[PDB]
This record gives sequence, structure tokens and C-alpha cells, in this order.
Amino acid sequence: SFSKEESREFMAIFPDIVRDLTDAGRHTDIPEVTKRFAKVLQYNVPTGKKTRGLSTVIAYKMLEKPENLTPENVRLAGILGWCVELLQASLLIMDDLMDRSETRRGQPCWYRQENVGFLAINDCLHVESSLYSVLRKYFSHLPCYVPIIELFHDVNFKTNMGQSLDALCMKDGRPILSQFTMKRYSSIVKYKTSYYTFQLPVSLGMYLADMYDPEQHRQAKTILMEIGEFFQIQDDFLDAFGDSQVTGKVGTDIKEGKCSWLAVVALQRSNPAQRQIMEEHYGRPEPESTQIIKNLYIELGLPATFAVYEEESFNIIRTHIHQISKGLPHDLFFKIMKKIYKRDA
Amino acid sequence: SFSKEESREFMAIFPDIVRDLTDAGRHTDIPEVTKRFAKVLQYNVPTGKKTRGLSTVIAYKMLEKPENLTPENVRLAGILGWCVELLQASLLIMDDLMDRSETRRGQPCWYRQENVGFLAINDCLHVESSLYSVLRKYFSHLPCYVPIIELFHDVNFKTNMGQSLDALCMKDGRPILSQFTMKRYSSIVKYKTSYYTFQLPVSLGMYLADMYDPEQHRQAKTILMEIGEFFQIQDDFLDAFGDSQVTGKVGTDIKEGKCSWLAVVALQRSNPAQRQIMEEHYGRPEPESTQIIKNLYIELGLPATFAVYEEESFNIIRTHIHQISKGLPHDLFFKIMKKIYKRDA
Ligand SMILES: O=P(O)(O)C(O)(Cn1ccnc1)P(=O)(O)O
Ligand SMILES: O=P(O)(O)C(O)(Cn1ccnc1)P(=O)(O)O
Ligand SMILES: C=C(C)CCOP(=O)(O)OP(=O)(O)O
Ligand SMILES: C=C(C)CCOP(=O)(O)OP(=O)(O)O
Ligand SMILES: [Mg+2]
Ligand SMILES: [Mg+2]
Ligand SMILES: [Mg+2]
Ligand SMILES: [Mg+2]
Ligand SMILES: [Mg+2]
Ligand SMILES: [Mg+2]
Repeated sequence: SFSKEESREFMAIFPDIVRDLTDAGRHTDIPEVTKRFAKVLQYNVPTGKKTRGLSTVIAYKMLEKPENLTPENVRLAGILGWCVELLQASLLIMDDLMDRSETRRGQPCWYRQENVGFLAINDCLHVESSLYSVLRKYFSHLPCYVPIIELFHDVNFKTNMGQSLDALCMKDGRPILSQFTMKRYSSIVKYKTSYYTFQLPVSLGMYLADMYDPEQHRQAKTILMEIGEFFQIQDDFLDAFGDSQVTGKVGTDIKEGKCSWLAVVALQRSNPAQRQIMEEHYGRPEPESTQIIKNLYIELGLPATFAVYEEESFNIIRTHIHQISKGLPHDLFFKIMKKIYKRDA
Repeated sequence: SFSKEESREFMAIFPDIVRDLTDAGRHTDIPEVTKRFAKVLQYNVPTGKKTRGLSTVIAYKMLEKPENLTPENVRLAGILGWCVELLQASLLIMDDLMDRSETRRGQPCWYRQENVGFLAINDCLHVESSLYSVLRKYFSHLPCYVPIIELFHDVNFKTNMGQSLDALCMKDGRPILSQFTMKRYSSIVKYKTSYYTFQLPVSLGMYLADMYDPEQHRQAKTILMEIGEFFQIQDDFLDAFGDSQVTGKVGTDIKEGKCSWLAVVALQRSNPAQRQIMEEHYGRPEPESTQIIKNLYIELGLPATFAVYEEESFNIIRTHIHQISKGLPHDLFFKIMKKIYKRDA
């Protein structure tokens, strides 16, 4: 899975989605806006790695009865995966505005383009609303239609709650370091990342396979939230220690005063002098201050701590998969974990 | 219609909407965020005129069979009206960021308030998503559920297209005055205002009354698009000439270079010297340029021009209402026009 041919099949759907949203004989009185929206979609939607959309297809293929897999049902699963990518695209447009970011996917953040600015808020809302038009076109005659619409709206609401908890790291221009606990961290990640990134693809595949039992969705959730916590911890590590040419994004968490995994572990490990460095220099726009924090992270050994976590967490999650209900395919969870951890074994 | 008793009935539902979204035994691990969202709702949702929500109820009462007007079905119509008010609240949060506005509904705009700022961007999305949670709680077992959610999806998408066309007034910091025609103006207002403000309340009332005839919906739409353009022309007059203590908002259209009705009519009426004033001073950040344009609008007699237009258009719209058939109650459309004609807020 996550093969070159699966990517080919998935990518082939995107031009049809753009046609559905911008050139299907609708809104023929406002071609200026529809032609612009095609450019919004081209810049912002297909420019990532598509792990969430591809995972929606893989989940469906592993949950559906083999006999029921047809080219037509697999294409439906691919359309659902593009609906997840429309949600991702929307969330990153708004996130980059909120985080004052420079680059995304190796190009300027959308809001930084000429004649965009705060119009990016509208483009964010427009890209998310688009997915419900796609759902109506392709799924309106199936039993899974309403549960899928409701899952997208509920996951959006949850993601908004997580984005708000993430944003509340700062008050009056200074970080609330005494509240930067691992408990707070885990709550932020659950809501701002794990539901939409990991739960949504798998629950979509379950619904398209006519699996409505809330206990099956809950058994999946326990594993998927553990994978999501690693995924966001890795993101946080790379914000400070990654190469922006490889990640496609310039880090901002130290300047923005975020309750990142690095900040939480730094506060756990700091002696009183190091805690005073955090108090003085964390969450400041001055470049000296951001470099002083990075130097503290190096002094505290946080890169080795992250490398240990990447190894240990893989093995803990693999053990937990073994304990999932016999009713769910254990190999779906192993495949997701292997892709996220960039391991074949 | 728009009576004290109808207002009391409608406001009585608001505390239950807040409870539904923030205190219904959900998300009990993140009370910081749920308590803050209760404040977001309190500030941003209920302090406007509530004409859209009240119109949803009036439409339902005038479309349903009298024998079916139970406490419970009238309450459902009020809940649908609050869902339109949630959509409105979401749009205004974003709009005030995009328009760089100072006040809304008599208070500083949400994004300007202490420790809000760019958090207002997530709050806008969160308020929008919340209306679908309310629809799910109350409507999910009723035949109107899918038509209602599909209508909200479609109206959202159309509103985003209008907000985009509205924003394309300026390119590289100068207004595209050669393109400020009445044809452009009518297209902008149809999409950014008329669908969500007038079509949505009346179509919701129809759906709750189990009225699905595509031809009845189309005849209501035709008149409601005329009403929406009239209403937006009034809004544009208030931006330049309203009393901000009565309207609750300080105008920005001249500074933001908007294709307002006043700008379109100023370009139609201007001599060559007056056109050069528009070219030089429209859509500038400098207070002195905006005052030059306001003074041009005064000298052109745009207040009296608006007054004559509003009276002429009220009479044309009422002539068109008299021509409505398809079993639609003329008095619903007359009551909407009576409520807005000659408004100062
Ligand atoms: O660090 P963030 O949460 O802002 C991020 O991971 C985006 N995001 C937003 C919600 N969940 C994740 P990115 O580093 O891509 O800017
Ligand atoms: O003039 P706008 O369109 O920005 C406005 O009417 C808001 N709006 C946004 C879309 N439709 C209407 P407001 O004057 O309330 O700021
Ligand atoms: C939740 C996080 C870490 C946001 C970035 O997600 P990805 O790294 O999957 O981004 P794209 O491939 O879509 O660019
Ligand atoms: C579409 C428009 C003109 C936006 C403002 O609507 P209202 O003037 O109805 O504002 P509130 O009563 O909701 O504050
Ligand atoms: Mg970010
Ligand atoms: Mg962020
Ligand atoms: Mg990050
Ligand atoms: Mg505005
Ligand atoms: Mg506006
Ligand atoms: Mg206005």
C-alpha cells in the first residue's frame, strides 16, 4: 500500500473534482470567480503528500468484503479521500494565517500571495464547503450519505476546538508556561490533528463499507489517536530541527509561544536557570530569543529524546494493535503505522 | 410579523442553542475551549436585528397548514432561524477581518477584542460548523433533514463566491473602476447577500412545511433576489451616510475600494473632473482621500438619489409581488419589504 499505482489512480480523480466545482454548467453568470476558484484549488489542494486521501482508499479496501470491491466503489472511496484533502487544504490555509507562516508545501503560504491576504479566510471556508457539493454529487443515493456528511461536520467542529486550544498558548503576548503540561498537549493533539488526520479516513472507509456500529469506530479510535500523537510530536520536533527545504515550511512554534512537544519536555527537564531562559525568551518575535531557545533544546538533549520516542512509540503501538477486536483488520492499522513511521518492518 | 411577542419567543430559544453547543455532556476533557465558545456565541450571535431568524419563523407560520402549528413545530422553525443566525454570525466575523472594520453591532469587531486577533479566524469556522450540530440534534428524524442540510451547503458555497467577487474590486492597491458596472454590482449582491439573507429563510420555512415543488421554490427565489439587491443597496447607502451609533458599524467601503452602489452611481453621474477625483482618491488608506470621496458623493446628491431609488424600487418590487402565483402568500413578501423599507440600521 502507498504504492506508485495507487497514487496514480488517486491523482486521476482530482481534475474531475475541479471540473465538478468550477466547470459543470453552474454559476455561469460569475466566470471571474469560478476561474479564480479553480486556481485556489490547484494551488492549495493537490500540493501535499495525500496520505489522508490515500488512507481513505486503503481503509475501504481493507474493511469492505473483497467480493464487493469493484472499480466503481474504489473510485467512490477515492472521491471520499479527496473530500478529506479538501478539508486538509482548508485547514492549512487558515492555520498559516493564524501561525503567521511563510511557506507551505515549498511555496508561499496562500495568504502571502499578491491580491490574497484576508481573502484567504474566505478561500478557506470556500474550499471546505466544496467537499459537501462533491458528497451530494456522488453519494446522495447511498445509505452512508448522512453518516458521512455528519462525520465531516463533527470532525470540523472538533478540529476547530483543537485549533482554539492550540491558540490559547499565549495571553497578553507571553506564553502560559505553567499550563504547558503533557495532559494539555495530548488534548490539543487529539482535537487539532488526530480526528481529521487519522480517525476521519478510517471511519469514512467503515461507512462506505456499511459499518455503522459505534463500537467498531471506537476500537479503531484508540489506536488512531496513539498514531496521531506521534505524528504531531514529529511535526513539532521538525518545526525547530527540520530543514525547511525538506519539510516545505519554515517553523514558527518558538516565536508563536506554542505548547509544542519540545516546549512541554523542555519544561519537564529544565533546571531553575533553564526555566528562567524559557520565561525570558520563549514566545518572542526577536530572532536572538528564538535562537537562544533552540540552543536550550540542544543543551537539554531533545533531539535524542525525540529519536528514542520514535523508536519506543512504534513498538508500543504495534503491541496495542495485537489487542484490537478480531472484527477489525489488524493489518490496516499496521499499514497506517508503517507509512507514518517510514518503516517497511 | 416582527412583533414583541415573536421576538420574545425567538430569544427564548437562544440559551438552549448555547447549551446544545457547549454544555450537553460532550467534549468534557476540554472545558477551557467549550466555555470560551459559549462566550464566542454570546458576543457574536444574538445582538443583531435577527430579521433572518424571525423571517424563518414568519415564513413557516404563513406556509404551513394552521392545524399543524403546534408549540413543537413553531419551536423547530425558531431553531432553523437560529441556524441562519449562526451562519450570519460566522460571515460577519470573517467579513470584519476582510474589511478592516472597527465596530459591529455597537461594539469593537470581534477580531479587535483583547486576546482575540487572529483567533477570530478559527471562531468564524467554529460558529459555521456549529449550525450543523444543531440541525443534527433536532431534525435528523424528519423528512426535511436532507433538503435543509443540502440548502445550507449550497448557500454557503454561493455566499463564498459572492464574498470573493466583492473582494476583487481592488488589484495591486487600486480599484478597477472601469469594471464597476450595475451588471457587476447585481452579480456581487446576488451571491454575497441575497441567497443567505432572503432565499434561505423562506426556503427553510417551505421545507419544514413539506413544500418541495421546484417551481414554487423558483418563483419565491425570483422575488427574493429582487428584495436582496434592494436590501444591499440600502446597506451600501448606510456605509457612507448612516449614523454609526444607530447602525452599530463604521463604514469602510470607500477606503476598501468597493464596487458599492454609491461608487457605481457616482461613476454614472460624474463629469470628467469628478471621474478623475474617483481615479485618484477612491480605495486609499489616507483619511483625507476618503473624505474627498464622501464630499463628492454629497455634491452629486447621492443621498437624494438613493431616497428616490428606494421609493421607486419599493413600488416596483410590490408590483412584482402582486404578480406572484404558484400558491405563494403575497403577504409574506409584503411583510419582508415593510420591515426593511426606509430602515436606518
Ligand atoms: O503545527 P501546526 O498545528 O500549526 C501544523 O501541524 C498544522 N496543523 C493544524 C492543525 N493540526 C495541524 P503545521 O506545522 O503544518 O503548521
Ligand atoms: O458591506 P458588506 O458586504 O461587507 C456587509 O453587508 C456584510 N456582508 C457580507 C456579505 N454580505 C454582506 P457589512 O456592511 O455588514 O460589513
Ligand atoms: C497535521 C499536520 C502535521 C499538518 C501537516 O500535514 P501533512 O504533513 O500530512 O501535510 P501535507 O502532506 O498535506 O502537506
Ligand atoms: C447582508 C448584510 C447587509 C449584512 C448585515 O446584515 P444586517 O444589517 O441584517 O445585520 P444584523 O442585524 O445581523 O446585525
Ligand atoms: Mg501551523
Ligand atoms: Mg497551527
Ligand atoms: Mg507544526
Ligand atoms: Mg463588511
Ligand atoms: Mg464585506
Ligand atoms: Mg456594507
